[PDB]
Amino acid sequence: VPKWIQLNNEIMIQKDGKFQFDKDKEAVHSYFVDYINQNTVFFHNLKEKLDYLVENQYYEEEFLSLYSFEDIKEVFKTAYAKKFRFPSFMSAFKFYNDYALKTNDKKKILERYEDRISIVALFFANGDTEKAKEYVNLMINQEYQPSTPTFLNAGRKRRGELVSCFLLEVNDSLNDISRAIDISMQLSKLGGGVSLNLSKLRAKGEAIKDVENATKGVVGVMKLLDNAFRYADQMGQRQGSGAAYLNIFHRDINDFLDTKKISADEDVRVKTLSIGVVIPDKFVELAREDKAAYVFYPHTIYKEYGQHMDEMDMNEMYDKFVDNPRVKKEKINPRKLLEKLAMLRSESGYPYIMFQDNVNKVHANNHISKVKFSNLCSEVLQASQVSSYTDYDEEDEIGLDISCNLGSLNILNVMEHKSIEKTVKLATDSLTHVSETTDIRNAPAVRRANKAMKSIGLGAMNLHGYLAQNGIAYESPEARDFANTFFMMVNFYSIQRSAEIAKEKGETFDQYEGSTYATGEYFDKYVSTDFSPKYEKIANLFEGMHIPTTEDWKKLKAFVAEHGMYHSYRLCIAPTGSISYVQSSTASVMPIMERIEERTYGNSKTYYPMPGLASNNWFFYKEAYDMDMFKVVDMIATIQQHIDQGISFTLFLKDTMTTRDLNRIDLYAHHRGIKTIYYARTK
Amino acid sequence: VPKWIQLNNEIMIQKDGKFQFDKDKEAVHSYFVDYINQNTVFFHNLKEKLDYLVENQYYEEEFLSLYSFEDIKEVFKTAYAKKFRFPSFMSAFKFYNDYALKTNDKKKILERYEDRISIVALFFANGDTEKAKEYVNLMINQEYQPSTPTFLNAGRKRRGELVSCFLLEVNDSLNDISRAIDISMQLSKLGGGVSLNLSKLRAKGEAIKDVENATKGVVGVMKLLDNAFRYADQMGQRQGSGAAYLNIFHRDINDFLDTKKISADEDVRVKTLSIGVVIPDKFVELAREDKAAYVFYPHTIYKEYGQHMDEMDMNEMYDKFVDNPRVKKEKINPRKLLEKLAMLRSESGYPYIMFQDNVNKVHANNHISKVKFSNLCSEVLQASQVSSYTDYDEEDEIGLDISCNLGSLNILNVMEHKSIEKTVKLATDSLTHVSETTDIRNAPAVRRANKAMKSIGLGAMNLHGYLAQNGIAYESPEARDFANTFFMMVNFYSIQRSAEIAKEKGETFDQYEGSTYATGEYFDKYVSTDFSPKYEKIANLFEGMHIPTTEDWKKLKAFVAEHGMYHSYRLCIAPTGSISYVQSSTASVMPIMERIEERTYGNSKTYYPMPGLASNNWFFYKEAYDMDMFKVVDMIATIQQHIDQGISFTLFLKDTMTTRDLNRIDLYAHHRGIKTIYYARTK
Amino acid sequence: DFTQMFYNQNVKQFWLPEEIALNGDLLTWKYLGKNEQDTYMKVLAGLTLLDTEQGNTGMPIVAEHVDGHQRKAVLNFMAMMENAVHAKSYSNIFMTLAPTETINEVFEWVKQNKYLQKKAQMIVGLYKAIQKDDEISLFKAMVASVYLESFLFYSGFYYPLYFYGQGKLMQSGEIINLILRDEAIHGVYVGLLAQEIYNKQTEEKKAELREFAIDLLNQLYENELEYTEDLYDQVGLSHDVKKFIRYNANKALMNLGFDPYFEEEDINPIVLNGLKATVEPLKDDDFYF
Amino acid sequence: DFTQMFYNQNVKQFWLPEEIALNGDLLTWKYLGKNEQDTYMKVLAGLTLLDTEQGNTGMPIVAEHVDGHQRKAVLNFMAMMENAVHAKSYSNIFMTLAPTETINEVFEWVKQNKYLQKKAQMIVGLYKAIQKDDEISLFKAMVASVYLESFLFYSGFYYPLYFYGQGKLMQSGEIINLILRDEAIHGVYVGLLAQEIYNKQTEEKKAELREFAIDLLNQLYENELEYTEDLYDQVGLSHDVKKFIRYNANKALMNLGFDPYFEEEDINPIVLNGLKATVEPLKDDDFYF
Ligand SMILES: Nc1ncnc2c1ncn2[C@@H]1O[C@H](COP(=O)(O)OP(=O)(O)OP(=O)(O)O)[C@@H](O)[C@H]1O
Ligand SMILES: Nc1ncnc2c1ncn2[C@@H]1O[C@H](COP(=O)(O)OP(=O)(O)OP(=O)(O)O)[C@@H](O)[C@H]1O
Ligand SMILES: Cc1cn([C@H]2C[C@H](O)[C@@H](COP(=O)(O)OP(=O)(O)OP(=O)(O)O)O2)c(=O)[nH]c1=O
Ligand SMILES: [Mg+2]
Ligand SMILES: [Mg+2]
Ligand SMILES: [Mn+2]
Ligand SMILES: [Mn+2]
Ligand SMILES: [Mn+2]
Ligand SMILES: [Mn+2]
Repeated sequence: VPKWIQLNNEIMIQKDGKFQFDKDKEAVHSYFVDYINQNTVFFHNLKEKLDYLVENQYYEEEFLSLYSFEDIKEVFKTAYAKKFRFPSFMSAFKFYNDYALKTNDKKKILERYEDRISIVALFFANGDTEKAKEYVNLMINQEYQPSTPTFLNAGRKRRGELVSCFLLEVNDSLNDISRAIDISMQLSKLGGGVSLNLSKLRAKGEAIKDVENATKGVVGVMKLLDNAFRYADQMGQRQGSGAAYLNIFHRDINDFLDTKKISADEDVRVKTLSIGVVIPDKFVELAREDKAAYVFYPHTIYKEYGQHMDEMDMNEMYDKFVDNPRVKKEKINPRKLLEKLAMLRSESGYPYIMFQDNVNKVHANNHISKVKFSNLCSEVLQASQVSSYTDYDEEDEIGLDISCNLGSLNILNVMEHKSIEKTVKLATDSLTHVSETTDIRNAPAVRRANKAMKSIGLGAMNLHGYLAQNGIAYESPEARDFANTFFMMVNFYSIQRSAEIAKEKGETFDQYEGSTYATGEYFDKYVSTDFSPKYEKIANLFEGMHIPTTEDWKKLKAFVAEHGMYHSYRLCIAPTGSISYVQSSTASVMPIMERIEERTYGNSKTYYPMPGLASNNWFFYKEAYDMDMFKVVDMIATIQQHIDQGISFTLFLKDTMTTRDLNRIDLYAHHRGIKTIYYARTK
Repeated sequence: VPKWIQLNNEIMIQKDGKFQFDKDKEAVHSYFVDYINQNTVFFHNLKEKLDYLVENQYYEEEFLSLYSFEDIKEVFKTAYAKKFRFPSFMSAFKFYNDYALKTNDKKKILERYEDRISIVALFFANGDTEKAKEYVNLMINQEYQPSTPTFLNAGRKRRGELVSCFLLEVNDSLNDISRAIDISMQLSKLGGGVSLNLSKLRAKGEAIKDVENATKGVVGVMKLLDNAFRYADQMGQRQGSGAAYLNIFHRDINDFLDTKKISADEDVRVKTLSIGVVIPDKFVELAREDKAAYVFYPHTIYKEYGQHMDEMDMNEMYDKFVDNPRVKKEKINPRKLLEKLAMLRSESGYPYIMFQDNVNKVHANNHISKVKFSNLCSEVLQASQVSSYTDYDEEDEIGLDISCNLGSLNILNVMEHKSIEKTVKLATDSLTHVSETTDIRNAPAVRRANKAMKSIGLGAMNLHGYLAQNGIAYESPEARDFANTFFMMVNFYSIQRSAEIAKEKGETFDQYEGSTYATGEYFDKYVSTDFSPKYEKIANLFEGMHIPTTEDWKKLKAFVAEHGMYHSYRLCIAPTGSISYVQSSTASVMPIMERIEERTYGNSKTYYPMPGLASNNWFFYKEAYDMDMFKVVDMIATIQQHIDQGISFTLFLKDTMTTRDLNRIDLYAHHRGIKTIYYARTK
Repeated sequence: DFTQMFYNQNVKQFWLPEEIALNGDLLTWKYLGKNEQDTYMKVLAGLTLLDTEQGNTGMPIVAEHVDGHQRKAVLNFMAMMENAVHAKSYSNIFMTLAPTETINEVFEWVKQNKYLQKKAQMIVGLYKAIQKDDEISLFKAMVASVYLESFLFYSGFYYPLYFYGQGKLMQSGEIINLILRDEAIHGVYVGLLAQEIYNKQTEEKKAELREFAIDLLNQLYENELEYTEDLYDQVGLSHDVKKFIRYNANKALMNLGFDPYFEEEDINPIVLNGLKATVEPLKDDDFYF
Repeated sequence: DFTQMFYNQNVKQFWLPEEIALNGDLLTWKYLGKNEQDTYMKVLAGLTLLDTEQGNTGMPIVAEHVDGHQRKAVLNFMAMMENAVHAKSYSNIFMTLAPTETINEVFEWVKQNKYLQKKAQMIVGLYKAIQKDDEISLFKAMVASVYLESFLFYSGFYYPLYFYGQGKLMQSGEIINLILRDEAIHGVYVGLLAQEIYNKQTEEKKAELREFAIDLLNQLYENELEYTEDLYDQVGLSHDVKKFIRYNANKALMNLGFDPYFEEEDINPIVLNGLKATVEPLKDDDFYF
């Protein structure tokens, strides 16, 4: 066993009844003085390194050609001047195993952390040396972390796409289904997770040109997509991951759910395609009143009204659907469907739950389209227009397929540096650059939506780490007050940066004029309610930083009205799974699953303590499963009120609790304004 | 139990030690006195019937509008003047259960046999009343039978395409694979059987964008195609049928074959995807000499030579591939592979066997392309060019995808009417009309090849029926003499009609000038070898009909040289599954499987004796399984020497014979010039 | 002299109910009267109970006490067929034809039916009375098993066969015929083992064993009469079924090497109407012709 | 939660010895050295002897004490595979490769062998100690059964897999691979039945059952090391066989819901090439907050 492995395992060997957390630090030293420094490839100077990486097809030469070598040297020197040290063994291990650039045979390390950060910063700046240094300082301080696609692939010749998630709308036609399968394979080839809205597809037993009971429903398309994602599995490196979203009022909703039952037959079971359910407020109202609900056949509704079932408001059209004899429907028990959802989530963690009305009551771009589904991580909530892929030799009507670039603020590092504004603006600029340089040649709706919406996702990580390292319980009202203030600041500065980009470029996102940003409605709660901290401890935490007031929000509203906004969507809180290790941060705004996690790598086992875990903050690092899910819902709703897109909200459940407890948590989330629920992980 | 079913089951009841075959005739009468006439919709006049069928979206207005009502009435009167009577119960049952037009509620019969024949004739003639009457006389004499798609769908508004055999070339790319899946779905939606060539696809463990061990091979593509064919199942009417062809020198050939093993796992086995193997002469030579063979990685060959492995002659390329270090290959035992093929055919009848050099040594259009694969029934053998389907908003390079037009001569009815020439020419004209009226807007290469090649398949059936009713054993040399003469006359008149159509329209098929028809090579064996019958009995059978001599063939060769040939391909012998029942004929040129076949429809049993079966010809109606497969191979080769495309050749084996016997039959078929082997049906 | 041929016959008869698609019976089932459906469900439920105990208890326990690895292999295979194939097939039939509540009710009905409980008590009691190395207790259990295989199943088999013979419920009927084909060979095999033990005895002991067999048969018979009347009176067939069970009782006795006990009678003719490839390598001479 | 799923997987894996032609193995068998032939024979006899115990006692005894009709059916099916399929398959391999006199001598040797006997009798001892209505003794026997199915067979399976991965003795290697695939699922299934019992116990009783399982594993493992050297030193393979034993011991523990005991090791590449939460209804007022 390696020396650093033994040093890391020495953490759990208690001394005087206490964990040896400091041993972890020793491990990193070993991991660098025995493996990383020996396995790294050193050159005489930076010029030889850059030339070797360029000619050997490791780096794209275009982004490096925008800078003179003196500027690149200055950027690299700025990166190395911080003398960044990984405080935990797992941070360095995760970076050098998942994100550091290696040779073709993967026998040596070509990229250090500073080298990777410098390359990403130079790609972000697009020829601006000062901007590149700003990005270097932002990432080496670990205030901002680009998503895994962006951080791993920026400036690389053998790179994939920098966009993490893609959302596709599938129209009810064989041509559209085949095009959706093709685009899903193309985007999984690019490495991104693909989500498909199957609510427009007509249910099982519908007519294909006057011959009835002909359609296979959404389950056949689900099987096709599952095989497509199995085939396109990132060249066999990462399993192809897809998501299917169906409205709960679709007739196939049961069969949909039956794809995830552990007793499902092979002709129905789907195993590589995640499932999500979109629940309008009408379904929750029907379940609450115990009135029997009706699921609908989408094609009959489309024939009668000319629009898809998910294209209009069910809260106002459900009674018209039910009373219409030309609309076909089936009777269901909404409470039984809710119990089935809870049982499925207990068994397998599926489906994702999207509360459609919670998303669309604060959605700023309802004029473009209502949000009808979410992404594979159930945090992207954007307007999408379905595409009409016609026959060959016929022009296709290209719609809008959602796609946003992810980037997370490290809350602990951002607040320690007292740089919410600067970090938010620089992250917005980096995400705007990632969107601008993204061009996908096989997904036309994705390309058009990227060019028009200009949507980005700016997330946050290390919420629980910051709260526990500052002596604040994650479930406490003080923690929710901090989240309210911090994310109001993040939203304020993201809107300010979006408006500044719109002013400097003279262009807004497409159809911005009909948005609530243009009409000023979006700023209502910000121009009437003060989001400054209500607790003295939180206010002290925010000292040295100008917390925006109602007057600052009014000025920002006027600025947006004058100049517009460059981005249709700005903030989305992704799960941030593996890149949180490198940043020494807790995953996303979720509470920690465990204080010390035991992970098996190779034939060895390693223990990763939570960042900053110690004796004095052991009980502030409360495990998520031990927490009240209602207070976690309260925290997520408090954050969500300042996030325009959704938050990947994983439910952390105990084995003792029943499906009724899961249903109660889901209904409280819906009541509190939670937009989406990601996972039901049971301990 | 209905009266006609009792009269049909009375056949097996033996009187005086003989089957009551004549009772079947009585059954037909009952089937018409009790059921057909009662459930047949009658109109006051044909004008009312045509108006009702057109208005209720049963027929098409376009083809009926080309004639005055007097001409349509005259065509119907010509059809009804024959007073055609089905000689067996199963003929009428199959027609009125499969082909007769029924109401939307499927309880009444709108079309009789004469009505359907008249409608198909009017569709064929395209406005010529005399030509329509000629077609009516052809089909009511049952000399020619349009295929199930053409016969069932001609003149019907609610219909699939008139072509059901489609051959697709799949290029080695994700875009091309997705396009192939889409086209397969679209053609299965039209009701056609789709065959895909997977030899150009790179094997498992190949590089994608210079990353190693990334390709899933052809088995993942087969899984995708199997899912696509399961999804597209004729609006839930018939099981989606598809075929995949792989060259035996493709490295995936074992895994390909492993898709049909019973022991194969769920992630390996494809259930609705037929498989065929293309066997070049090089593989047979390697197996014969017991030298170990090599299966090659197609992408390495493409990188080294710039052409696909299946696009070049393996006979001259195999040694260069083996000696090339940059071509990756795996060692195999060709005799072990042959034994595996025989074992798999014994277990499941798969794969289909295509002898590439047997096809291509007589292929007339090798300049366009060599025949690389066959159809789902393993009888279509045509030149195909792969298409380069690029990314979106980029122009695709459309190639040639095979789609031939099926139609079968009834050898008994044709020869008893002494009308080989007239029937062949009229069938060629009808096939040309159906090929010209076919327009598929979702298969670009299929449409392009249909427009360019103008390839049709004119088959024959009732060969064994005709031979048995004339006191000739199917395995006798007299039967092979008759087949030689009859199919040489069929080829002569098909070529003459093709040249006449080319002269009339002033156009040949695309790239005809490079064909062996243009150079006169095709006629070589016809201008030197006399194909007149060598037996007096066969000559007396051909009495009253002019048998083309060598001088006639020289005149035809000169005529083709002067005027060209309209069809790239003219003759292919399809299995003729259900139309053989309606025509009261034995299926294809195959020998009969059973003298009397027992079938179960609903909860009732039915008995179909072979047409013309009696005590006198009971011995001549020898069952296929009791026959020597070498003599069946000899007869099929005798026919194949006059057929430009292949013949659906099913092997009929006993359970006693082993895989050595199957391999011996396959090798004798290869030796005798058999182009394709369809199935290995074990009794 | 016989185990190997029974081994080969048993393994070559291997089948699963899923091989037979049952949706074809849906209409002929729908068309039966409520009385007919009730009798049919109950009949198959009685069969399910018998196979449950034959598979769980009867065949495994006899396997335990019979010497010889090949004899044990045959008996183990027969045991598997009883509970993994036969008993399960009835649930396939039930799940196709009947709603869950009717299925639940019929299984509750087996638990409380006095004739079905009595016959199970008697047969299973004899199985559980087998004493190691005591051939007489083993013989008694083998007689009980033959009576289950070749006699007791037949009050149940009558009805599926009666329908099959009229062209009704033919898919379910196909399953039942496969089950019956198995039980016929099971009854013969166990009969031969019983005769082995009987043939070892003194004449005095043999006389007692015949008394045991005949007393047991009569006791089971009298109970089966009441069971038959209880099930078949509502469909008008009790007298016909009684003739059938007497016919099969004689076959059970014959399987045990005993003379027939009941006089011959005419059985309903409807019920009578209700009744890899070898591989060689390729030689170099197979490539030339 | 699992028996019907295992039923399906078991019955769909059904196979018969006759399906694989064995005679073509003589074409590679003749080219092995005496030590290779000796080791193969001894390993084969070891597997045969252990599998017979599982067919005659291990599976039937567990089927007897486990409650549940569906579980008894699956267990019966597994017992059938041991006695009717596996035992005949091992016999067929032997009869193909060795003459009658050689087979008798190898079995005499392996029957007297100290390391084979130690493990065979340890396992059989636990099966004989099961007491009616005592779930603790049943659990201990299930642990023994899982250790046989998922661990003890693998010191033996190594050699046929080693040849199979090299292109030698391919017909018998195919047979062994089918057998091994059955034993894998047997081990997983019995493991789930053991976990069911384990989960019904107190925390102190659980700790006691864990100690039992680890102690038993240790005894068997130390004897496996000796067994391994005794057979494989003469063909130079013992080091790699030991890695394979530990890897399979870890699988056996995981089948019993326990943590792996041994560190992860890579396996010989030639051998590699051869190889419900409680539903509670919504009570209303859960929609109001
Ligand atoms: N935790 C760590 N994170 C990142 N790099 C590290 C870490 N520990 C060691 N290294 C790398 O290994 C080298 C070993 O030097 P070390 O940290 O022991 O101190 P040093 O030799 O006094 O110099 P310096 O600390 O100034 O780099 C470091 O210079 C650095 O490049
Ligand atoms: N074998 C058969 N094949 C086809 N149609 C038949 C057959 N037998 C009877 N029919 C149909 O039933 C009608 C009655 O025929 P039948 O044998 O009674 O005498 P017919 O002289 O042909 O009668 P009609 O006055 O109808 O012409 C036929 O006209 C035809 O439409
Ligand atoms: C062709 C086909 C379609 N479908 C379903 C899936 C699609 O969502 C739906 C629409 O198919 P379409 O491609 O729209 O078929 P169509 O346009 O010819 O029929 P229509 O005019 O009624 O739109 O039909 C199947 O389920 N199976 C099939 O094989
Ligand atoms: Mg449509
Ligand atoms: Mg390519
Ligand atoms: Mn039984
Ligand atoms: Mn039995
Ligand atoms: Mn075994
Ligand atoms: Mn076992």
